[PDB]
Amino acid sequence: SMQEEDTFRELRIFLRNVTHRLAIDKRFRVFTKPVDPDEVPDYVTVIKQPMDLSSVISKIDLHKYLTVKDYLRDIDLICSNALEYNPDRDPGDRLIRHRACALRDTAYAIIKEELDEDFEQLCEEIQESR
Ligand SMILES: C[C@@H](CNC(=O)c1ccc2c(c1)NC(=O)CCS2)N1CCOCC1
Ligand SMILES: C[C@@H](CNC(=O)c1ccc2c(c1)NC(=O)CCS2)N1CCOCC1
Repeated sequence: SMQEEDTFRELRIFLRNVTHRLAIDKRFRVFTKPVDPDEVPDYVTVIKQPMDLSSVISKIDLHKYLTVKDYLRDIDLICSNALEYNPDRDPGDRLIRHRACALRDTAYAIIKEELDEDFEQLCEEIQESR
């Protein structure tokens, strides 16, 4: 319905705003764009589903997220990709893992404080009805 489309539009506005705040945080610069295969040629064979904050914006605009739960699956994917690709004790790996966990924790904290739980419940019930 039209009222439901208004709900999903508000969801998209909210998600663009959260995503922008993550993307401008200097800690998360490494997550802002797709990984370049020239810099790390082994990435596409290890990481089966690359994800990054620019791709998240593209998916918002393609209406791929109908709930914040589905949005957070892609944030979690950015983080789990980083943990999987950087598992070693080396400081370069440990820095990226720390940033990845900070990205996840920051996204979840913004949503816990700013997402109304009845709004999310409404999105989930619309999604379930289709
Ligand atoms: C400028 C682009 C492209 N850079 C890379 O994809 C990249 C991936 C892994 C490493 C490095 C660069 N750096 C190294 O020193 C080699 C070992 S780790 N970035 C992509 C992610 O977000 C935006 C910026
Ligand atoms: C080895 C680098 C630290 N690592 C990165 O800068 C980096 C950049 C982009 C990505 C990644 C790492 N890897 C990921 O998995 C996230 C998505 S791409 N150092 C930087 C300072 O000087 C020395 C070397």
